[PDB]
Amino acid sequence: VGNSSGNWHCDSTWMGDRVITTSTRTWALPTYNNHLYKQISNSTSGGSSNDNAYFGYSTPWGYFDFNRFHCHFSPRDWQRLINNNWGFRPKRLSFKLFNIQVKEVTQNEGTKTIANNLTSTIQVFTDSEYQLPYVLGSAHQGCLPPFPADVFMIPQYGYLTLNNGSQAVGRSSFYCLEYFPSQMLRTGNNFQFTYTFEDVPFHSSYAHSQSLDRLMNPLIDQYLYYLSRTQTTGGTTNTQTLGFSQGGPNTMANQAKNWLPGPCYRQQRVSKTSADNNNSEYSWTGATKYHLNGRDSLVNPGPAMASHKDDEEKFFPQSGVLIFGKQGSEKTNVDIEKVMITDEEEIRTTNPVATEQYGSVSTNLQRGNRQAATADVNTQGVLPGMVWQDRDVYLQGPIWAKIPHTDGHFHPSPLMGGFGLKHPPPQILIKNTPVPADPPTTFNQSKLNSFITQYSTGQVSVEIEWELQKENSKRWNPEIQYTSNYYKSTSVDFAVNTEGVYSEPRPIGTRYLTRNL
Amino acid sequence: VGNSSGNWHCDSTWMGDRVITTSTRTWALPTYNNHLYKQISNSTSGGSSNDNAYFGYSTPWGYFDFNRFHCHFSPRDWQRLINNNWGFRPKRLSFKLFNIQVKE
Amino acid sequence: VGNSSGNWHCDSTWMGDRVITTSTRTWALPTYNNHLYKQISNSTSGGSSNDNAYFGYSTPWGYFDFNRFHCHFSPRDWQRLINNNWGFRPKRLSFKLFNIQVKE
Ligand SMILES: CO[C@H]1O[C@H](COS(=O)(=O)O)[C@@H](O[C@@H]2O[C@@H](C(=O)O)[C@@H](O[C@H]3O[C@H](COS(=O)(=O)O)[C@@H](O[C@@H]4O[C@H](C(=O)O)[C@@H](O[C@H]5O[C@H](COS(=O)(=O)O)[C@@H](O)[C@H](O)[C@H]5NS(=O)(=O)O)[C@H](O)[C@H]4O)[C@H](OS(=O)(=O)O)[C@H]3NS(=O)(=O)O)[C@H](O)[C@H]2OS(=O)(=O)O)[C@H](O)[C@H]1NS(=O)(=O)O
Repeated sequence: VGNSSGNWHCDSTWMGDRVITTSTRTWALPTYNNHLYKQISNSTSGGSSNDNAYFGYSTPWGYFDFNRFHCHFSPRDWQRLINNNWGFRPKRLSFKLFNIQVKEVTQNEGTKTIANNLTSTIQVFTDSEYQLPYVLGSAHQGCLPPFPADVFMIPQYGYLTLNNGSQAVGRSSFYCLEYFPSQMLRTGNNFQFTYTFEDVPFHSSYAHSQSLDRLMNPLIDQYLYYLSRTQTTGGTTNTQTLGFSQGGPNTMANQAKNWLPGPCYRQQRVSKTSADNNNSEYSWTGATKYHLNGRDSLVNPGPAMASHKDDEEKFFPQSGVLIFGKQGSEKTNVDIEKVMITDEEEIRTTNPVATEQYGSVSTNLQRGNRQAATADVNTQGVLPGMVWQDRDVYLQGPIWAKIPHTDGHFHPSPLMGGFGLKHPPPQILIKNTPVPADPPTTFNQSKLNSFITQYSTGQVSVEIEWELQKENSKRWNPEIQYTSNYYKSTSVDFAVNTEGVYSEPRPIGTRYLTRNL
Repeated sequence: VGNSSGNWHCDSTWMGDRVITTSTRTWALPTYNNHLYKQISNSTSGGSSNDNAYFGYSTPWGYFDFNRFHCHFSPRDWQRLINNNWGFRPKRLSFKLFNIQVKE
Repeated sequence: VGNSSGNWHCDSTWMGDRVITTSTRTWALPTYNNHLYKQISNSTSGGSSNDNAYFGYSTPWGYFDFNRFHCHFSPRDWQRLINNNWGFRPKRLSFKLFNIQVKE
């Protein structure tokens, strides 16, 4: 009661090959659903179409979500990681919950009184067996804020199950979170928890300096021929023939290659200048969307592909990018100066542009009378010989995602970026233990529905150790570093304004340093 | 005062030949009879026939009753016990009372 | 000649983490192709289209095929495996052939 449970550690430590980023924050937990598990469906949320239909449950539990890069790295630390390392991956995590206070608010006569209840507890358990629906990795809100000065409130845990419209099917499951071994904590008690990440590939935080279709020696020809000429060129009567040429420094497009660009699933190309777009509502009609059990879902951000070709910054794939929102930006139909559209153009070297055909394939058998026809390949699954890069990471974006427990998954790297994990950091769930108001003086079999209004607060630390892969570039000229532009501004970037509101002006990725292909 | 007395264990463990079902709950105890032992009879409850006649005492004490199968088994655990076993019987019990608060 | 070669084992054993399903059966083997290897083709089977065309050989040999789940599991054993386990895979196999009689 009169002794702190922990201290405030919120700094990074660089040990050459690794970096340990600690981050403490203050949280607040209200009582959700008034301590009840309520069944929710698309009909309770005000009904919807069949594509938006759902069936799940709300629970009285809140959960901690530190699955974003800005909860761990400061804008400076991120820049020191982005400009010097070629890859990075997390090694171990260490979550701690302390300095717990369970305040009891009693609203009597318009006058609000908040007093601490020293004997009240909170339950907090971590599902280490992944027996509960994993909700993190869906890019939801409620993360430790990016700025350490502010306090956040803990999001409410709710899960979904199978549905047939707004109804439940036979296999729909109901999970009671009270059926797990929680750990009651009064003020004075603390919660410590450690976790060590499985072996996941380093995140390639570099761009390639060579294009996958220009990996030859521009001074030498090949010893391999290709159909160069099919028709004797002129006379007056040019006829059918067969001429073969050797690929050379002038026919780089016709040369023979060993590899192919990564897979594709074509996207619609919209312009940031609305005057260049067709005047129709194609936000849903012209979108690329997978079909699953009769209902359509937006492929967004979809698999990994370049945003635009050379010199076309104005164009972005309709769904193929991560769009973050500037500070304070609303929720609905916000305009384009209220969001920050990421630019995945550094992978145009290996991955095909999201808004263009993958290739062209012959669709018939040319003959004396039939001539050579060809089609455009919009969707192209992997093939032996393909090579591609994964989506970037974004200091504001997600860190990991749980690889779904299926018996088949190809290249389980999350489409939103990050590290795909089969055993991701577990979900730390926490709620305020109910404290009933004065019960009747005569026995009533009915469950007590009157409770003492309370909420808890306290601090939370999260230490993560990251393994780095230092850059050993033997390049001669200088590289492209991330730098704060030297020009004078009204307010510093990644700093608080004159009202104390912290804001991240732009989305920072990792691909700055270059490397050969 | 500033330290919990116990934790929340409410799950079953299956060890092949036995199953241990734990179940934690939160209770509330009011003051009964205003701390008095009162003599009760069928006449105090508003009289009755001779078949419903009685004579007993009310006490200020409450009592814990976990004598029902649903206090221990969840509908799923009960189904896993009902579909696979031919018989079952209880072996040992372990009651615990903690995190006590006496509000005024 | 006057002594059996083996016994009839045809039951399953559940050891918690694994199940051993034994299954004995009686077979009969006739003489195929009259002891000859004959070349067969779609034309010998009465000709066909190009999609059904083939070329292979018939042999005088028979072969044992226990590649079906019902050769090992009984409808009850299969239900006891289907309702309680999340996955299963085979670990080892043990084939035995006995009590041979060559009737003429
Ligand atoms: C939409 O369908 C319609 O059009 C399509 C094509 O148009 S499209 O692509 O724009 O959609 C037609 O489909 C194409 O043509 C089909 C067809 O004509 O039947 C068919 O062609 C393939 O098979 C044909 C017959 O082959 S056979 O082995 O079954 O006989 C074939 O044409 C025949 O060529 C042979 C040949 O050149 O050998 C001819 O045989 C003659 O010569 C042989 C050898 O000559 S030699 O000198 O003696 O050595 C002799 O052995 C033979 O006795 C002799 N026959 S004889 O009767 O003239 O005496 C034969 O006569 C020809 O009919 C096609 O080859 S080709 O030579 O015509 O180029 C062959 N395809 S190919 O070789 O890859 O070109 C296919 O289904 C299809 O082929 S395609 O090239 O991909 O287009 C479709 O039939 C038509 N149907 S419709 O809409 O209902 O009218």
